[PDB]
Amino acid sequence: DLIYQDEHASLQPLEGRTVAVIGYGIQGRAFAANLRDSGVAVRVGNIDDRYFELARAEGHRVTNIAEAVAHADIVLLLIPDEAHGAVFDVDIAPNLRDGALLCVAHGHSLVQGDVRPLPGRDLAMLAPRMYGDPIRRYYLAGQGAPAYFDIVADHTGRARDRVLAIARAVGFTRAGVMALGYRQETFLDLFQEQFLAPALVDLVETGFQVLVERGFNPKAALLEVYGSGEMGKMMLDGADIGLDEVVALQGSPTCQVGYHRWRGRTLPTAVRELAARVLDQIEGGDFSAYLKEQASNDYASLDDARRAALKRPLNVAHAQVRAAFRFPTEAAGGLYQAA
Amino acid sequence: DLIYQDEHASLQPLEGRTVAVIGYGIQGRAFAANLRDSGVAVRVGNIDDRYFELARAEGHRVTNIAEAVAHADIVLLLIPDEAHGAVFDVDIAPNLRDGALLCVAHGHSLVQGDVRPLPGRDLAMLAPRMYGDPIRRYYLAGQGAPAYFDIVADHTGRARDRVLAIARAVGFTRAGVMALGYRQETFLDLFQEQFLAPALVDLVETGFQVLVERGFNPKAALLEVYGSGEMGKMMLDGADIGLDEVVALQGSPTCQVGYHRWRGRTLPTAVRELAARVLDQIEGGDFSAYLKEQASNDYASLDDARRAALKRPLNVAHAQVRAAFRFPTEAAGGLYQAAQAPADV
Ligand SMILES: NC(=O)C1=CN([C@@H]2O[C@H](COP(=O)(O)OP(=O)(O)OC[C@H]3O[C@@H](n4cnc5c(N)ncnc54)[C@H](O)[C@@H]3O)[C@@H](O)[C@H]2O)C=CC1
Ligand SMILES: NC(=O)C1=CN([C@@H]2O[C@H](COP(=O)(O)OP(=O)(O)OC[C@H]3O[C@@H](n4cnc5c(N)ncnc54)[C@H](O)[C@@H]3O)[C@@H](O)[C@H]2O)C=CC1
Ligand SMILES: C[S+](C)CC/C(O)=C(/O)C(=O)O
Ligand SMILES: C[S+](C)CC/C(O)=C(/O)C(=O)O
Ligand SMILES: [Mg+2]
Ligand SMILES: [Mg+2]
Ligand SMILES: [Mg+2]
Ligand SMILES: [Mg+2]
Repeated sequence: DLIYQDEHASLQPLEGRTVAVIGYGIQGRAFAANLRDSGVAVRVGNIDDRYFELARAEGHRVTNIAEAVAHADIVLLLIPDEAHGAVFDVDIAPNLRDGALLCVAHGHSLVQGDVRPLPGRDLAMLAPRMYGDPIRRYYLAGQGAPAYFDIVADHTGRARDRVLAIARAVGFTRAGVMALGYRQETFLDLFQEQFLAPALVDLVETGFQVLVERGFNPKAALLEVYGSGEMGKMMLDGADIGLDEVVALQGSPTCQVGYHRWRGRTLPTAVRELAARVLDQIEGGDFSAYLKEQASNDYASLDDARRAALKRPLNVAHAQVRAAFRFPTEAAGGLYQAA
Repeated sequence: DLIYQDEHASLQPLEGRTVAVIGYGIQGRAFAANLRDSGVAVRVGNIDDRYFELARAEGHRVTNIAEAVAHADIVLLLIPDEAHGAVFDVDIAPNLRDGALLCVAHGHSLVQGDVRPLPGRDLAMLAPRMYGDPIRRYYLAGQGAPAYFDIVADHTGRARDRVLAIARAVGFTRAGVMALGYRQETFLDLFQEQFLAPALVDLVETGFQVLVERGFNPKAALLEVYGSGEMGKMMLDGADIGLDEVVALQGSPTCQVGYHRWRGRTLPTAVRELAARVLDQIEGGDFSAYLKEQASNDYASLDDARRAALKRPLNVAHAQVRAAFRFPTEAAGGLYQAAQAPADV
């Protein structure tokens, strides 16, 4: 494996260059904020929506996407994946300067051919393994989250150092930036979203529902399965020292004996089988077809799913617990303004 | 529900009283540290092992258990649950002053009858919903983790305000301290440890195993299922705003569409049926009998299981990833030393 940390990257390739951040969403806002604080010239390209106004409110040079691209040496396409094709064809490809670098943060539009190499230009993936708020918070604490990168097309022969310069400016090299093919990244990322995340929340919810059914205090049931923060602390500490090691170090002997009674014994064969079926849906194009249908509406079906999830017993209990118990938080106002 | 925060508790009941922390392990160290920093007279009772020397290194007044109890108004029994019976019979019961309060941090020894009410004395549970390091880190940031409490025996009639005074001094009232019966706490706590924690790690491990079998880069597989910290951040942010809400707020539309394709649909009935089986084993005494067997030869079988778990593919991959990728950590050196705060803090 090729893994790049700060010792393996430099801001030198960004000297005298302008980065156009296309989109000012979860990733775009974090990239724009960290690039600016790292002393990189940055401008934002965005359509006429609330994100345009937010970028203006946070002191950025904001224009339509075509104008941002026409005035940029490096272009980061940080909008939803189903929107890449139309924005690439209409706004990006006609305005991308000779020798300019275009980056995506997910392989999906590359796999589908909605973003393609252009003669005379560079194309890459820099895919963070983290959502925006923590990328921003880590950055300000002198920390970073991991990322994967791939050099898809390199006309200039300088794409690798320019991609890794962006990665250093945004903080990912403080953890590590590993070479991984855009196709593998696509399938791996979608697998985490479609198998692991829903199975994890379904498992937490199953614990909650069995306890409430069996006559346990619903607030206490919600607190134990995640609401206390304990199970989240175990998973985040586990990223540092190992999940079994969190139990060995931090668990009472009562806890450790119970945990090891059931470790490797809790799940039916159906879980491993579902994992394989989800990968079949991803690798074979079935999920990509489903996503295209879901987007064809401005995501009307997703809006209905989001609203329905808030009515589930776990989420009704969440609101009751959160109103009754203070959770440790840090103030987020002004997080994305200039340091 | 009865939920106490800082405005429902005071340190007044600890004025002129001494707290004996019995044990200096995961909970004992956090209780002793937070009590000292809250200005409470605290001493540590411990056997002759490494924890005695750690308590001394960290600046505490340390003695054997009998001596600590004989000189205390409030006694916190923060040693492993299977050890409560012998220590209670030999060291605590003969030395507990008239009107003293004994507290446990888990209901198990009360359920088993290894710790019992004593004439003229108070007995309570104060059970943190968190392990020691976060209790300590939260305390130093002016924050706390939740706890459950129960008043089991109240000779004095002042047990409730003394238990909540301890909870305020240690930080739990900054989140909330809720009344919950010691028997319910026991079964609920053991259920989290025996169903939920191993099922969560088994699921992460299953994701890792299938990805490696299907030809994915093992470091990348390990990072996505937990190693990046992303899934832990989602669970911890989820504690604040809700788990479905984290996806709605922080997920790309691609992520949200994929998540909601399977949300509420991933698990067959065998999972909730196994959860009920674990609860049956807990409620009916089967786990309690297993625990007593396992505590034989000082938990020899658990030592074997711990060592064996380090060599599982997930943990071999963990070591490879953690050597290749830097993870954001905060320095832990001196975390449990006295923490004098400057004017700005
Ligand atoms: N959300 C995350 O934390 C991560 C996302 N990514 C990738 O980063 C990229 C950005 O995703 P997010 O930041 O989550 O998206 P988002 O949902 O936050 O995107 C909002 C932004 O997209 C723009 N936008 C939306 N529809 C548009 C359209 N039709 N035409 C032009 N602009 C449009 C909005 O104006 C706004 O600036 C995606 O390729 C995603 O897969 C990868 C790593 C993590
Ligand atoms: N570990 C945790 O974060 C939590 C633990 N608890 C409860 O807190 C209590 C303490 O558990 P932990 O701190 O995890 O235990 P631990 O494993 O850290 O206990 C170590 C301490 O116990 C003492 N000890 C061990 N065996 C002994 C014996 N035979 N006689 C006398 N002292 C002995 C040691 O000298 C040391 O002071 C238990 O009742 C546990 O259920 C409840 C909430 C969370
Ligand atoms: C990793 S956590 C579930 C261990 C800390 C905790 O809350 C307990 O009840 C215990 O250790 O017995
Ligand atoms: C809760 S996390 C898995 C969402 C952030 C993330 O890593 C993505 O790949 C995405 O949003 O598309
Ligand atoms: Mg991702
Ligand atoms: Mg426990
Ligand atoms: Mg517990
Ligand atoms: Mg994604």
